[PDB]
Amino acid sequence: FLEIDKKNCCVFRDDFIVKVLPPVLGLEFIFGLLGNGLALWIFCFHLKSWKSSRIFLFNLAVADFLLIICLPFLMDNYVRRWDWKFGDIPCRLMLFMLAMNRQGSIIFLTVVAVDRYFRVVHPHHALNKISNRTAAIISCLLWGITIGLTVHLLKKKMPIQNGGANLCSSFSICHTFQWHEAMFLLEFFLPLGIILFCSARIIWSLRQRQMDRHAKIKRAITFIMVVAIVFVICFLPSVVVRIRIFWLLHTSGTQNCEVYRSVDLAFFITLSFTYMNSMLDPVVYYFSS
Amino acid sequence: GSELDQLRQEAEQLKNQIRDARKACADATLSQITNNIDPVGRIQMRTRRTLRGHLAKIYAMHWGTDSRLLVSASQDGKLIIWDSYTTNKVHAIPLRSSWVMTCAYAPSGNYVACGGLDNICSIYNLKTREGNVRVSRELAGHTGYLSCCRFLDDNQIVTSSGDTTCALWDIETGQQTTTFTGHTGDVMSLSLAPDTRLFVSGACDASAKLWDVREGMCRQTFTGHESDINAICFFPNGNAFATGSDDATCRLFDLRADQELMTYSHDNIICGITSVSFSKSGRLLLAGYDDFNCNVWDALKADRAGVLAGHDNRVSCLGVTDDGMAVATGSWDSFLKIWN
Amino acid sequence: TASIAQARKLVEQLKMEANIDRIKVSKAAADLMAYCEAHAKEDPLLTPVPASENPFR
Amino acid sequence: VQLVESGGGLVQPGGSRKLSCSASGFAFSSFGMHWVRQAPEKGLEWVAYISSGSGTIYYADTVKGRFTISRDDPKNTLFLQMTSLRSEDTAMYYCVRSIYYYGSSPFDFWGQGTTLTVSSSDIVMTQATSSVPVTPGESVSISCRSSKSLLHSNGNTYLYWFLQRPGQSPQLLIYRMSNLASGVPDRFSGSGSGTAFTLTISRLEAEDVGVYYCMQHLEYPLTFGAGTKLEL
Amino acid sequence: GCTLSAEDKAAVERSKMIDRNLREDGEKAAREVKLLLLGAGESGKNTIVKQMKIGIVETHFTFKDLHFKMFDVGAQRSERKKWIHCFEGVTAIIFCVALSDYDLVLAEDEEMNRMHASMKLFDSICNNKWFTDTSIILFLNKKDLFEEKIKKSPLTICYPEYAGSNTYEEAAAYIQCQFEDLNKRKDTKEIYTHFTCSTDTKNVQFVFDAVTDVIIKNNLKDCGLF
Ligand SMILES: CC(C)CCC[C@@H](C)[C@H]1CC[C@H]2[C@@H]3CC=C4C[C@@H](O)CC[C@]4(C)[C@H]3CC[C@]12C
Ligand SMILES: COC(=O)/C=C/C(=O)O
Repeated sequence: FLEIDKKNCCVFRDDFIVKVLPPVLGLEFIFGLLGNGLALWIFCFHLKSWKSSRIFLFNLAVADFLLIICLPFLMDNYVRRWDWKFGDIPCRLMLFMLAMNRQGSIIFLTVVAVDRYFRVVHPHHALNKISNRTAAIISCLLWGITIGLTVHLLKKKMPIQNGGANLCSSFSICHTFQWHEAMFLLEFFLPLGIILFCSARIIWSLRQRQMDRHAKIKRAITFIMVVAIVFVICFLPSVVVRIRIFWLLHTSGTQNCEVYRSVDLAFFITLSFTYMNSMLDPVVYYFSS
Repeated sequence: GSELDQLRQEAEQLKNQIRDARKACADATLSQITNNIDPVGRIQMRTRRTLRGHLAKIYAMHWGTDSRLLVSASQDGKLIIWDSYTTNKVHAIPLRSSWVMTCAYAPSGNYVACGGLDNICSIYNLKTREGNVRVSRELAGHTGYLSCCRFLDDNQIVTSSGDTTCALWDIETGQQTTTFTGHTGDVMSLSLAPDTRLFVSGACDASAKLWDVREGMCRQTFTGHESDINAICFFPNGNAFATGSDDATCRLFDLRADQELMTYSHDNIICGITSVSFSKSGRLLLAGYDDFNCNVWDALKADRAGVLAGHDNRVSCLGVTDDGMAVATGSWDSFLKIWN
Repeated sequence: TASIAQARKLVEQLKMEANIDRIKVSKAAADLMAYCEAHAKEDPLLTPVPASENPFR
Repeated sequence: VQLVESGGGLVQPGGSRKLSCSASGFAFSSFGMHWVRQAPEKGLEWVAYISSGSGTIYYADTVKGRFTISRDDPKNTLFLQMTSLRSEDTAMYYCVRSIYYYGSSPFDFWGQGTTLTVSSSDIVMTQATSSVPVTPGESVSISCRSSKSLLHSNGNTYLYWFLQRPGQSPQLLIYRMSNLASGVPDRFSGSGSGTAFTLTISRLEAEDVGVYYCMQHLEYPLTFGAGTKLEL
Repeated sequence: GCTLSAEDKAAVERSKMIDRNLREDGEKAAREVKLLLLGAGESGKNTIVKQMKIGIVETHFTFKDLHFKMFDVGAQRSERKKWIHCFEGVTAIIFCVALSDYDLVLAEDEEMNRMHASMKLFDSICNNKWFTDTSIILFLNKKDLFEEKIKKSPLTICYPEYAGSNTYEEAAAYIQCQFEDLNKRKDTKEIYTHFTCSTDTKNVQFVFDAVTDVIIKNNLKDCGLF
C-alpha cells in the first residue's frame, strides 16, 4: 500500500465502498438535482422583484447546482474501485468543482446569517438598504476569493499510477504538510462561530423586545435554529475523522499503515455526508417561506 | 318655502323639457349609420423607448408641441423634461411640495406649470439668462387640491380644483379674471377646444359641462354616467368629446346635437378608466384602465382592436403627439413607455 | 331666505340652457365619418409607416 | 451675468504664468467653458475646453503638453496654467460660456478679454473676400466655405456666425444654420447648403460695421474662418 | 456610439449628471420616517404637536439620530377617496382621540356625540384597502378632565349597555378595548395604545418604540424569514 506520489504515504482500496456508497450518491443526485433545478428555474423566469438579499440565495443555488452535476463521475469511480478511465483532462475539473462548490456554498450560507443579524438587532442601519448593484460587486468578489484559494488543484498531472490502477482523488493520508488539509477545517470553525453568534443574538433580542408573542414570529425563530443545527450534523462528522487522522499521524509513523485500514473507509462516507447539505438546502431556504 | 317649492318645481319641469327635446332629435344611432365601412385591422403596437429615473409613482405627463419633448411629475418631488428620440434628460426641477397631481407644458415652450394637494399652482420659467429654472409665479386662491391645469396661451392659464370651481388666471398680475362655478362635487378634469374659446370639465357628480372662456358662463350640461369622471378629451374636429368614467365605461358625447353617441365597454372590464385620448384622424380611442394595461377602441364601431400590455401597475396618464407619431403611457411602477 | 337665491340661479341656468338649436344625430354621424375618412392618410398609427420614415425606430 | 478674467502681463520667453476668470451672475456649475485666443492683427482661434463636472478636457494640437485647464467650482473661478511661453504665444485671451442640451445656444456670453505679450486633419474654413465697402440702406452678403460637409446625419449642421465691433469682444449672431441669437435685430439672416454658406444683412446701419467670423462645431479642434471686415 | 457628434456627446454627459443627482437625492428620502396624523378636530392634535414640535401641513423633527416627518390633513375637507391613496407607503398612522369628551354632542347635530363619530372614522380608516398592512398608534387625550367628569355623569349616556362602577381605570380599559375591537385583520396590523395628557414629555418615546417595532417587522418581511 505504501506508494510514492511525491512523498511516502499509503492509500487503500477497501472492498466495501461499492456496496454502500454509490447508492448514497445516487440518492443524493436524483433528489438534489430536481430541487436546485426548480429553485433556479423559479428564480430566473417567474420572479418579479429582486432586492439585495434575494440574490445571495441565487448564488447559493448555483453553487450547489454546479456541484450536483459532478456526482455521477465519482459514482462510477467508486463502483469501479478507483479506476479512472477518463484521462487527465477531466480529472482536474471534477476534483475542482467539488473543492470549489463546497466552500462557495458555505460562503453564501454565512453571508445570509449576518444579513439577518443586521436586519433584526440593528434595524434602520445603513447596510440594510444597499442597492442590489453593490450586492452584486460583493457577490463577484466572493466568487473571486473562493476561486483564488483552490486554483492550485488544476495545475497538476493528477492521475496516479497505483501499480496497475489509476486513482483520481485529492485526499490521501500523507505525513507531510499541505494547504488543502487546512482549508477543510478553516471552513468549519470560523463560520460556525459566526453562525452561532448571529443566531443567538437574533434570538435573545427578539424576546427581550417582547415581540415573541405573534404567531409568524415564533416560527421564524425555529427556522433560524434549523439552519444552524444542520451545519454541525452534515459538515461535522467528516472533520472529527480527519482529526483522528492527524492524531494517529502524530502518535506513530505512517510506515505501518495497517493501522489506517478503517479510518479512511469511515472518512469516505463521512465526506459523502457533506453533499446532503445541497439536497437538504432548498428545504429550509426557498420553499419553506 | 313657497318660493323654494315653485322654483324647484319649475326647474324639474325645465329638466323634463330638456330631456324631451333631446329625445326628439334622435332618429338613428351612430352604430346603425356606420354599419358599412370595413374594420381597421388588428393594431400591433410595440414599445420603442422606455424612460426610467423616477423613484416613485408617476401622476401626470404632457407632450410638447414640437412632438419631441415631454414633461413628467411624480410623488418623489421632481419634475423631469425628457427627449423622446434620444431618451436623454434636459431638465430636472425640484419642488417645494411633493404632493403633485398635475403638470402642463406651454404651447410655446417657455414655461411649465405644476400643482396639487397644496391649493397652489406654480409657474416655472425654462429660458433664463442665469442657466437654471426658477419659479416665475405662484397662483393661490383655491380652497381644495388642484386636479388639472392647462395653458390657454403664454399669459393665461385655466385651472380646476377640488372645491367645485374652475378659474382663469392672468399670470403677470396673479389674480383670477373669471371664476367658473356650478358643479356639485369635486372637479376632476378639463380639456380645451382646438380653437381655445371653449372648454369642457368633468366632476364627481357624474356630469360634464361645456363652458365659455369669454363670458364665463355654463352653456351645456351632459349626463348619463353612473360614477365619477376621471378623464375627458376633445375630438380633433372640436365638435365632440369622449368621457372616461369610473364604472369601466367610456362614452362619446356630441356638442351640436348634445346627445350620447355610443358606449365603449365590455363584459370583462370591471375596473375604471384613468385616462382617455384620441388619434390624429379621430379614429382610435385610447383608454388607460387600472387593470394595468391600455385598450384601443375603433371609435366608429366600438370594437377593440389591440392591447398595450407592458405595465405591471396601474396606468395613470396617457397621451398622443400632435402629429400622431407615438403614444406615451405612464404608470405607478415609475416607468414611461413610448409606442409607435 | 337665502337658499332661494341659489334656486333662482339654478332655474335661470335651466332657462338659458334650453334655448339652443339641436340637429339630427344622423347628420352628426355623417360629419364624424367624413372627417375621419378625409384625414385617413395622415395618422401613422392607423396605417403603419415603414421603418426609414418614423424617427423612433 | 458677467465674466471678468485677469492674469496678463509681460513675461520673458522662459517662464510660466496663470490666468483666472471670475464668473458672477449665473449658475457657473452647469456651464462648459472654453478659452479662445486672438493674435495681434489676426483672426481668433480656439485653445481649450473643460466640461461641466471636470469630466472631459480637450486641447489644441499646437498647445497640448503645455497648458492645463482647471476650475474652482465652489468659488466660481476658472484657471488656465501655461508652463512654456514661446515668442508666438502673445495674444489676447477670451473666456467663453457654453451650455449643451437639446435646443441650447452655445457661445452666448463672451467674457471681456485679457492681453498677454511675450518678450522676444482639421476642417478648413475659408472666407474669400477680405473687405466689402458698403453704404447704409443696402443689403450685404458674406460667404463661408468648408473643406467637407458639416451636415450631420441627425439633421443639424454645425455652423456659427458671429460679429466683432472695434474695441469690443465678439458676440453670437447666428447658431446652427439659420437660428438667430438672443437679443439681436431681425435684420440678420443666414442660410446655405452642403459646404457653402451665406450670411445676409437686409437693412444696414452704423452699428453693423466690424468683422464677421464663421466657425464649425463638428469635431475638435474647432476652427475659425479668417476675418472679413465691412466698412462704411 | 460613433453616430454621435460633438454636441450629442455633451447632452449625454449632462443627462448622466442629472441621473447621479437624482439617485443621490433619493437616498436622503429613504432614511426618514413618514407619519400620517389623523384626528377628530378638537382632539388634542395641536397639543400632541406641541409635545413633538421642532392645505397640507408639515412637521419635521429629530429624535435619537432618527428623523421623523409628519403630515397633517385637517384643512382639506374634500372627498377623501380621491387623495387618500397618496399616503400609501406611510410607516404609521397616528390617531388622536379625546376620551374626556364622551358626553358632549355634535355641534352640527345635538343627536350624535363625539365618541360614535370618532369610532366611525376609525373604522373607516382601519379597514381601508390601501392601509391593510399599516400600523396605527392610538393616543387617548386629556385624562385629567375624564377623572373629574366621570364622577358626576355615568357613561350609560354614551354606553348604555356597560355595567361598571364609574371609576377611572375600568372605564379607560373599556374604552380602549372598544376601540381595539373594531380592527378586522388582527394579523397584518397592530393597534398600539397610550394614555396621554397635558404635561407628559413622554409622548415621543412611545412613537419611537412603535416605529422601531414596525421597521423590524418590515425588515423580517423583506428577507422572507418572516
Ligand atoms: C454584504 C453583507 C451581507 C455583509 C457580508 C459580510 C460577511 C457575511 C462576509 C464578507 C466576506 C466573508 C468572508 C470571506 C472569506 C472568508 C475566508 C474563508 O476561509 C472562510 C469564510 C470567510 C471568513 C468569509 C465569511 C463571510 C464574510 C465575512
Ligand atoms: C474521491 O472523492 C474525492 O476526492 C472528492 C472530494 C471532495 O471534493 O469532496
